[PDB]
Amino acid sequence: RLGGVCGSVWGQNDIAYRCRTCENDPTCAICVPCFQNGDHNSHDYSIIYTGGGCCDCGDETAWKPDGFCSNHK
Amino acid sequence: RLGGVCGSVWGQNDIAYRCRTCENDPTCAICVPCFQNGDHNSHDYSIIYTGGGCCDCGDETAWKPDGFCSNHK
Ligand SMILES: [Zn+2]
Ligand SMILES: [Zn+2]
Ligand SMILES: [Zn+2]
Ligand SMILES: [Zn+2]
Ligand SMILES: [Zn+2]
Ligand SMILES: [Zn+2]
Repeated sequence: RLGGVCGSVWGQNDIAYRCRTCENDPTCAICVPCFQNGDHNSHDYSIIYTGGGCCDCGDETAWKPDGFCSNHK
Repeated sequence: RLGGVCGSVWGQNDIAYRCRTCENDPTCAICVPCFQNGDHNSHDYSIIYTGGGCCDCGDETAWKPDGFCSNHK
């Protein structure tokens, strides 16, 4: 749609997605809804336990733009 | 062909198409190539300046499927 940066904050034991294909570095991660509203088919992704943090979807300095979801472009 | 969701991101002054017949709501839009590879003949469409955003072609939650292009079905 006509045009963000994902807020979402995780608590200590909240899950998220790591995507080794899209991440800017290994400490990056995106929340589950952003993972599911993007395209990671051939990608080397994994569910992780975050230990806390915030979703990088929409932040070109933390995540490759081709890995952004529908709502953060 | 045997079987997507359009990536395309617009910058601030990039043009796209609005189609009032196909849009899920007034903030939806599709890129020019997807507009031209679909069927909008009787439709109430307009060229717009996007202010940024991403193409909704292929996203049934942002665009009516009969307005999808050749490559996003
Ligand atoms: Zn997110
Ligand atoms: Zn997102
Ligand atoms: Zn990915
Ligand atoms: Zn498109
Ligand atoms: Zn399309
Ligand atoms: Zn249309």
